[PDB]
Amino acid sequence: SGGTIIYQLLMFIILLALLRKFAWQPLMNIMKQREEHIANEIDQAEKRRQ
Amino acid sequence: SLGVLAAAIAVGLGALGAGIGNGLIVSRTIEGIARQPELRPVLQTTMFIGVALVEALPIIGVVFSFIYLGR
Amino acid sequence: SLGVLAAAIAVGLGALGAGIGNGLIVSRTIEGIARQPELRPVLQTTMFIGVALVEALPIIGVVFSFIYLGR
Amino acid sequence: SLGVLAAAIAVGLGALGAGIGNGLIVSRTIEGIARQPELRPVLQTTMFIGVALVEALPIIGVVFSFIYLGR
Amino acid sequence: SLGVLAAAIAVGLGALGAGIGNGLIVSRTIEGIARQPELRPVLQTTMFIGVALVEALPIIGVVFSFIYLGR
Amino acid sequence: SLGVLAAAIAVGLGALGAGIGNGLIVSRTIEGIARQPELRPVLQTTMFIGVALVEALPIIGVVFSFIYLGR
Amino acid sequence: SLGVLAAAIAVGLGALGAGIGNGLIVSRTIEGIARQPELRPVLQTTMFIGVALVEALPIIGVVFSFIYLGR
Amino acid sequence: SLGVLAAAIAVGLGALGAGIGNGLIVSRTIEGIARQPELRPVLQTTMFIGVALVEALPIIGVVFSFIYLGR
Amino acid sequence: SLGVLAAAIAVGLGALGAGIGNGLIVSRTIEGIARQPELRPVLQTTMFIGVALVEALPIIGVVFSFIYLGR
Amino acid sequence: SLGVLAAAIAVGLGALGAGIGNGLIVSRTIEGIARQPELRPVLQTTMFIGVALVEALPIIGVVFSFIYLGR
Amino acid sequence: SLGVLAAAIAVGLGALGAGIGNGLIVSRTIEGIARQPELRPVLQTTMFIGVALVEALPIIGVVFSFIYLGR
Amino acid sequence: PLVEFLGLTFNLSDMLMITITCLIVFIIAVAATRSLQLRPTGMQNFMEWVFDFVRGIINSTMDWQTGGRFLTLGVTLIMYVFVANMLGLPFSVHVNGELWWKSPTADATVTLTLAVMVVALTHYYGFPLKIIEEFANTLTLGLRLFGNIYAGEILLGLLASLGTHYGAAIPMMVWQAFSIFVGTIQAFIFTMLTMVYMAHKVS
Amino acid sequence: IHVSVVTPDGPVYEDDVEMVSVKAKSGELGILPGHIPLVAPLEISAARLKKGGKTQYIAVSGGF
Repeated sequence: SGGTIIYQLLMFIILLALLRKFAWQPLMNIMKQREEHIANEIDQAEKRRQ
Repeated sequence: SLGVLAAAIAVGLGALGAGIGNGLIVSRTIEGIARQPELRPVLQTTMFIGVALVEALPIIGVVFSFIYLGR
Repeated sequence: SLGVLAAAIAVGLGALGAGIGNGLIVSRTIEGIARQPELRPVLQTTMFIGVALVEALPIIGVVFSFIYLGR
Repeated sequence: SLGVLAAAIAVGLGALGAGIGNGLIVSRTIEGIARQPELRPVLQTTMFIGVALVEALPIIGVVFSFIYLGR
Repeated sequence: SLGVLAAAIAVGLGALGAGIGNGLIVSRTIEGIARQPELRPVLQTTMFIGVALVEALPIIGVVFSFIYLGR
Repeated sequence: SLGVLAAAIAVGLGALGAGIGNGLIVSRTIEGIARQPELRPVLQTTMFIGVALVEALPIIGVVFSFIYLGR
Repeated sequence: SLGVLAAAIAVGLGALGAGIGNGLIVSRTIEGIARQPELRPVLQTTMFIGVALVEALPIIGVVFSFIYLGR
Repeated sequence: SLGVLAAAIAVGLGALGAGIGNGLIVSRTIEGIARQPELRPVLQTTMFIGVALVEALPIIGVVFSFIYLGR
Repeated sequence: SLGVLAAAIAVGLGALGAGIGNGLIVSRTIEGIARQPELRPVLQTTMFIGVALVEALPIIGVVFSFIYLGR
Repeated sequence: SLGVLAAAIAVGLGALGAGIGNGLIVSRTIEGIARQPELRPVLQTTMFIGVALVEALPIIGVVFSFIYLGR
Repeated sequence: SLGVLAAAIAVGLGALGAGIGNGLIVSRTIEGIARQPELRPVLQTTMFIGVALVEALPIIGVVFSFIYLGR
Repeated sequence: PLVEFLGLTFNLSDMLMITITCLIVFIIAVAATRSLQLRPTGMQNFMEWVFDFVRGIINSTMDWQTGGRFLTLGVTLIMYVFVANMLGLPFSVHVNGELWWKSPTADATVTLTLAVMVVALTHYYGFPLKIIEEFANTLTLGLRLFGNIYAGEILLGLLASLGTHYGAAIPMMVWQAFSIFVGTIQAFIFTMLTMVYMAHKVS
Repeated sequence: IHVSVVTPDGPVYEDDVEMVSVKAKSGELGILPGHIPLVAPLEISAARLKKGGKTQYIAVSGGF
């Protein structure tokens, strides 16, 4: 078997671990910002109708 | 033997010229859409025809680079 | 023997052209957002659009340099 | 036997000169249409004749490179 | 033989491109923070993003210089 | 022997210099007719005598390239 | 043989890139301190980190020239 | 022999330097008579003496290229 | 054999980089003291620390060109 | 031997440097006459002594080119 | 045998860098003259010490070129 | 690392990568579009965000009435190129044969036929200088995406071999984060320039 | 910073905001607190002031 496969796959896994410690906080906050941003507009429309 | 280096200087100088030309055009259209942001399509179409020019002469250079390579 | 420095001048002139074009674009983007902060998302968007356009034709010189090193 | 290197530096330097010249002309003309839009056709025609000049000298450079590689 | 010269001109042209691009973007961000001093963190963060995006292609030029040195 | 790339470096450097100078002249004449449009014929006549004045020396460089290639 | 020419062309291109880039940065920061002289420490810290980048890529260029001279 | 390469190079760099210098002087006099057209003859006459001054030394290089082609 | 030409290109490229860098720095400080005349000592102290700061790497390129001439 | 192309590349780089420097200084004299046309004597006398300064080192280079051609 | 080429390119690169640096500093010091007349002595003193700075390295270059030609 | 083709006509491994990227794009599309919800959450808000992002790009280039048709071509094009660039980074396996399962976009023929398919579509919905500019922009778009993925693929592979043969985790980590950055930027510039030529030929 | 839209008749708004931005006759522009001493004419267009999330618009005519 070749040696490069498990070597670069192991470092791809540890790169995803570093990107997990570094990167789950920005993009989940971007998705939460988008999710919170749709709801306010919807509620305002409902309030005017009421 | 020297046709490899010929193709190489041809693609290198074409890349340098296209990089500087595209950099100038897109730089000044950044400041154009920063001064007056409602002029984005009329800046954008002229940007892309300038990109077409400044690439299209190095593109025929890099097309000629392969016949430089073969000889 | 000669193809090695052929590939080297190709990737070097590509790096030079992409560095100058990227410098012009990015410098004008940051002075444009220094002029006003209200358009920094659209200026970062067109910044990355510009960086792709000026880093595009030097990287075809890079992969053609690998082709030159192949022959 | 150096005609391939000859024609290739000729095409490369012509491409670099045409790239920088076209980049300057197109960049200043999109700044010209950016600071005022209402005579974009007046700007474009003088831009295209300037592009015609700054490429018409490297076009005869490319044709002379063809007769260089022929010899 | 020619591989060390290849490696050296590759890393040298990468250094030239990165130096010109970084000089442009850093100079425009310090005149930007001289123009409006309350915009300093946004300007320097976009400046470091620009340092990365102008030193993208010289860094790959460095490792391809190590490839050229190895051959 | 090497007269062909002598002819070609002459044509290439003349084309590069003509491209940069002609791009500067045409870019300043279109920003001049952009910021005040009423002087288009005056600015075009002095632009054309300026570009003839610039490319006077690369054209005699091209005929010197002819007598270098004949050598 | 070629290793000393390699080391010297690497140091020379790194010096030229560092010279132009640091000249741009230092020149724009002294004109920025000429505009608003109360921003001396901010301009000096930002020019020092920018110069640190513009120098530090030719710094590794210079130590790579040392290992080129060793080979 | 190699004196042909010598003369061509002198001719080419003289044309490049004269092209950039003449482009700068003519382009800035386009802007100068574009902003204040009532001054046009005196600044175009000192533009012409600046033209002769910027292309004095490339003509000397042309004469020395005749000397080098003779050698 | 090539060590003398190595030291020559090293000192020459370091000289060209130091020339452009010091030209930028002294040029912008001379327009800076042309703008605000009472800021002359602060501008001169920052200018001289910039001149030493940009000729730091060319002078070590010169003192490495000496051992390039030796080796 | 190759002292003829040595002398010629000295002539060429001196011509390029003198062309760029003379073009910059005489172009901005035109720009200064356009800003304020009543200080033409002091602007032209500082112009001509600046022309002497930019021209001095290439003339020293070309007389050393004469001493280089012989050797 | 190539010491003559070495000395000649050292003088040429020093002349080109000195020409660009002196062109920049003389050009916008006469811009500073043209904006206001009364600061002519301080502008000229900073001008000539800038001439000393941008010419010093060049002077060293030509002295070391004579050392290279002696080698 | 040779072109492994079981059939003489066409590359077998490229067809395998096209099939696996089509199935993974289709299953993430049907996982984001499971049911109808008026309050977006989970992955349906992500699919609607990509949908309105493509729409915004269309609105930048052309009038909304003309370019409304292109929205469902554009969103599958950006997601297809997105996943096609990011497939080459995790595994890139080497078998005892020539080569197997690198990525689709690293193949030049795949990217050039996808670019000429794009330009065939914008000719279908829509004088020598114009047609040489057309062939120029086709081949520079295909060569753009092909080069800017294939150089990173070769570099990552080189890094993988340098690590396995004989300490070098963080250079390939920085390069691999930069390579997913290159993948998303190349997908966005590809679909944006697609919509630019679509807007140039429609209106 | 203190922003004060001033008419020859009399003062209009004259309060303090976070970040005022207006389009000049050259183009767009934004003003952060601590800006350089800057002078630019205005076109016939509104001036936004961005009081938190309010963004009170003030339409200037003539304008400077």
